[PDB]
Amino acid sequence: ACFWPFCNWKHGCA
Amino acid sequence: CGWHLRDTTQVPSTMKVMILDSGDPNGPLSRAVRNQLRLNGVELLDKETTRKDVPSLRLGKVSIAKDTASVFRNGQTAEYQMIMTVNATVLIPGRDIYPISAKVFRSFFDNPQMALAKDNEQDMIVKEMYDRAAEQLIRKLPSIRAADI
Amino acid sequence: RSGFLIPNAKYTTTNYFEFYLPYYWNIAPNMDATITPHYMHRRGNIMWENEFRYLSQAGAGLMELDYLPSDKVYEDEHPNDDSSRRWLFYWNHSGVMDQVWRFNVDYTKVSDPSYFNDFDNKYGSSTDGYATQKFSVGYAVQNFNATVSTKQFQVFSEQNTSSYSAEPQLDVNYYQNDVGPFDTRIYGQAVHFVNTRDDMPEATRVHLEPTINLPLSNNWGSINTEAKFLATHYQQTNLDWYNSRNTTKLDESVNRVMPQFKVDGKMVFERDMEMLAPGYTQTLEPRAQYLYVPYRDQSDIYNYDSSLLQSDYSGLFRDRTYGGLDRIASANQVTTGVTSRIYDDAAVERFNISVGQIYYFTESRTGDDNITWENDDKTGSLVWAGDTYWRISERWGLRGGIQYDTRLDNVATSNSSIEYRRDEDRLVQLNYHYASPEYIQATLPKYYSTAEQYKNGISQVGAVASRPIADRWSIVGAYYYDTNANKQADSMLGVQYSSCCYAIRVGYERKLNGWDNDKQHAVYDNAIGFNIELGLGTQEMLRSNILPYQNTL
Ligand SMILES: CCCCCCCCCCCCO[C@@H]1O[C@H](CO)[C@@H](O[C@H]2O[C@H](CO)[C@@H](O)[C@H](O)[C@H]2O)[C@H](O)[C@H]1O
Ligand SMILES: *[C]C(=O)N1[C][C]N(C(=O)[C]*)[C][C]N([C@](*)(=O)[C]*)[C][C]1
Repeated sequence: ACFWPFCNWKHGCA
Repeated sequence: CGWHLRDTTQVPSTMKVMILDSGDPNGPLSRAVRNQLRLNGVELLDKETTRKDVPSLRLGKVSIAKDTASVFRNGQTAEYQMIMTVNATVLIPGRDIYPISAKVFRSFFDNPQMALAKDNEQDMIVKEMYDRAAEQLIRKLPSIRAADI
Repeated sequence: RSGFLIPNAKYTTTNYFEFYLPYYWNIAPNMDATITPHYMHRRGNIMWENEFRYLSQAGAGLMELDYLPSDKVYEDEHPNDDSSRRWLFYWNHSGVMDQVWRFNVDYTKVSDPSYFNDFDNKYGSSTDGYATQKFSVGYAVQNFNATVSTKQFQVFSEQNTSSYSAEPQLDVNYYQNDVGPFDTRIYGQAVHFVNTRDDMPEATRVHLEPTINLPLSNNWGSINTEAKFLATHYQQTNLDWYNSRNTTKLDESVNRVMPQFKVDGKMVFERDMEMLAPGYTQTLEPRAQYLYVPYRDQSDIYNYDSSLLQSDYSGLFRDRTYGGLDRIASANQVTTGVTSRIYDDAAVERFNISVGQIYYFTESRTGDDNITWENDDKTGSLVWAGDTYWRISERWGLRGGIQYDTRLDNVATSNSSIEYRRDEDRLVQLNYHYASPEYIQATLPKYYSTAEQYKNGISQVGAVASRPIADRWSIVGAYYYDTNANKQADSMLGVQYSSCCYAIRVGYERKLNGWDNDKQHAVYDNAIGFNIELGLGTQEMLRSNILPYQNTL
């Protein structure tokens, strides 16, 4: 589910 | 027109069955050399082989250097020159060790604005240079064969 | 064994009188360190430099930490800035462990864009436009390799520092040869792109490509067919700002799925030169390639990591026009090339010349075709390339290369070199580099084509010489001259007296060290230093300038 390294974590939770 | 189709193989007949040795058997240069040898119809034996009297190709040092070939009027780099040099040896069983070498030049323009992209470019360039290093060493095999005779 | 080294001194025009006071430290057989106070007078302080070299199971590495607590010149040129300290951190580490685990580290961080111009060039260069920060851990075996990597960059350009970083990147390859007649290969990638800006696009990309190729070879001919299937998925976020300014709209999800068909063929004709030379063999190698890639609209994707590649003779047969995986242009083209090789009596290749061209049937489109070509030619014979290499004797040789573009209607790039080298201490070399202003306008960013320091192109002539005297001295010189500007770019001189117990070296260099934005001329930096140490050192001195010497044979 969580792809924490390979995902949009800078602006994604906006 | 004296041009005739080649009747001999790129790799000499004596070196059709050979051993490949290196400290980096799993590196990109070893992969490139192995591909070039398997294309030229060369059968590669393991170094442990009890089968003696087969020649040995030992890959050695590989060094890649990125230098500044030219600069702009402000002194910033314009062209980056990638130079790859590879040293290797060929042992003919019972006769002698013959050293061989390969050197590949390439260049690419620098672009700080697209720095990441340029990095990828550099990677691709390096991946090509290994291939150029693999075809060069093979083209030097007949020189070894004539030297042995 | 741990003690003070012999001191070193220099007189520059940016730090004036300089003084090194090195202190070695053998900590262990595998670790050593050196602490160097570097007093600089114009900046009126001491830069503490610390080097630490280590050999370990993981590999070999060097760490450098340079810290100048306060600076007067930087304070004067930045009166309103918070602090005037300067610092550099460098970390290089390469190594392979148990023949499978590959560890690579190349980290460089500086406090300000002007660091390299203002201080020594051991691991940096005033010519650098940016600093790199890469980490890589990989696992490689014979038919598999994987790698997790981080890429970051610190651009020194004030106009636009903004750069994209591939903080996570995964590169999985698998090879399965001898699958019947065919040979198979698979490549996978997962990357997350982040920008330093808070208003630039951010994306995660997942890429997969299978590859199947049939090689068939004879003693004279080689024909290889190849089929690839590229599949890419983009998830892009933080795209409001881009769409509020540009008419092209970026999509949040993009799927690009294209095949690639490639055919390569090459022949080997041979003849025996008789009148020209006895027992000399000439080889004529024709090579042809057809490439087909269909067109997809990439306007919904920002160009994160795709840049136009140079097209040398070897690059003519490369299937890609851009790098990375963002801009994959359509392809309907045939490339033809010929190589002639000369082999002497000892079967040693003494000469080779190459020439080739690319002929397009359809325009290479990518959806975001904004390249400023000088003319509107889209199909036909568009790109030409050529190379030559001649080994005249044991001590003499020359090289050359040229690339021509009809879209630029000009020779894009050229190079030439000719070298006389008896040995490491005695050699002479002459080289030339060219790059048309049209090529600069087409490939480099827009502000390059308008700025005076970039818009003119490249036309550079270099001469390098090294002559020993009485097998104890070694006079080394180099001169680089820009013929458009009719101005020196880099010049150096050096003398080394190498005895059995000491080797004194004195050097001088004048180099381009920046642009002045007000008087519209270049800033030159001069440096004269002496170095005592407890070969004649020719190669070390040849590599000391910003345009280092390279062996051309
Ligand atoms: C195809 C066979 C392979 C052999 C390849 C070896 C080629 C060796 C290249 C040596 C030539 C380099 O020098 C060549 O001459 C001049 C000198 O500036 C350049 O010429 C270019 O710049 C000058 C001014 O600077 C202009 O006069 C000219 O109109 C412009 O085209 C050529 O574009 C360059 O290519
Ligand atoms: C660890 C995890 O689950 N992540 C996904 C959940 N989220 C959000 O849903 C906003 C945080 C942001 N991320 C990503 O988008 C990849 C990473 C962690």
